[PDB]
Amino acid sequence: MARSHSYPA
Amino acid sequence: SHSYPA
Amino acid sequence: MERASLIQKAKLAEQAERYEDMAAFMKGAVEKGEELSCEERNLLSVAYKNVVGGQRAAWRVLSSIEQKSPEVREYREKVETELQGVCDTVLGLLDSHLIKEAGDAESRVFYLKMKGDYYRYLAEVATGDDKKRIIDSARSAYQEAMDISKKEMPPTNPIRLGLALNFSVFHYEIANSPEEAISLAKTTFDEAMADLHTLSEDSYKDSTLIMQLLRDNLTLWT
Amino acid sequence: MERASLIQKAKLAEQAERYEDMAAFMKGAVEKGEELSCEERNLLSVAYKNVVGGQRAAWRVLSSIEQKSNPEVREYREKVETELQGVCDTVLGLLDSHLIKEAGDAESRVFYLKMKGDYYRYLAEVATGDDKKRIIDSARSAYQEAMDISKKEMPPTNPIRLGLALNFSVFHYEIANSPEEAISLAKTTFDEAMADLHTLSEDSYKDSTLIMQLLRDNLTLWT
Ligand SMILES: [Ca+2]
Repeated sequence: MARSHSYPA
Repeated sequence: SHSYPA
Repeated sequence: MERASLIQKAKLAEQAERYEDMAAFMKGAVEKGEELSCEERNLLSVAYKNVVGGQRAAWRVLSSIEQKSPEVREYREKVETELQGVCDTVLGLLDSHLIKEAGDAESRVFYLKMKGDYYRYLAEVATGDDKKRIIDSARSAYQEAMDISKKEMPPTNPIRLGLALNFSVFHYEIANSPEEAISLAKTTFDEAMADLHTLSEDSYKDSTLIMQLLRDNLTLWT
Repeated sequence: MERASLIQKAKLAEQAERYEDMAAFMKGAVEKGEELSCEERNLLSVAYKNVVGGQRAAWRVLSSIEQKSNPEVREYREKVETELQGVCDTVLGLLDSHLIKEAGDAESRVFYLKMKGDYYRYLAEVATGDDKKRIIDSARSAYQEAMDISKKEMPPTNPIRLGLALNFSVFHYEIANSPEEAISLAKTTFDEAMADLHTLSEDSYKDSTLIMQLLRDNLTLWT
């Protein structure tokens, strides 16, 4: 788990 | 222009 | 100073990549009492996202150094405390000036999502019980934003997608439910694709980028 | 707190990319009264350099936006200036009331005088009228003194001597408005480095080679 993406970034 | 350190 | 100039200085701040200054200006513009336009709204999340992003990154770097075999802890706590200061500031700004202080469904979802994100960040650094409380206040904000988006917005509206994206991150990284995160991310993606046709060049670029983020997460999660 | 832990926190801060915190940690270390080691001096410069690098880049954005001449924009740029000057000022106090001369070896002496020249240079960039002139002078005198010592204590390839020469040449071109002098210094600094490199082992070859490149790039861009 390498940190998921969120929005805005 | 380039300087050091950058 | 005047709201008009406060807004102007934020734009300048973002130009010079001085997010801390940018977030302060926006805060001054908010306390002026008047609602923010779509453009203004984005200035607000961009400023605070950048400020808090730096701290979250600092925190993660430190906490990992702490776990990987006195100073580390003391410094992690300083960073943590500074990060909680910003989140409380953003949350206070939302609770007494932005949330449901308007009418539009988009503005309402936007603010409630923002509340979910900052509680989520507070949750990343909290421990037992305090964490449970924070986690639950994060979810109710996301869920309320979600309820409004599913009744007021089409499956491709970028705000709704941004909300669903972040709510899935919440399930996976915070609520410890990988199952739920994956299905929501997948379900959000499909219903999004199934409508991509004639999504108008309006919010095209935005929803398109979030749809890709959803995929990246699905891949990383599986 | 203990000096050793201040240094450790500066290293943690650097990894966390919190340069402002780092700078403040090294400042505490410097105030302990003990000389800085080579690694410690680099920590100190990395810190403040990154802090100031950000203000400068910001000032340069707000300036072009303002177009040097042709409200809000003016007020904000001035605030970024004040800040830049604040950082420069605490760095200069650190050097003048602690680090300069309290050192022995040539290396450190040249390193701090160079640093002193470097920050007066940053103050110059945002200065106008006669203020700039006075600033340019004190920057020149610090760089010169550093130059006088490097030419007398170190070989043409010492990375620190090269760095000083590099920055001093940049000063001549971008600040002192003396291109020719800026070019000759760079040329000479570079050549003298060559006719001596045939004996410079990788024990430091890499270092000089890196700086030598920056000298030719500037030489190329100034022509
Ligand atoms: Ca208020």
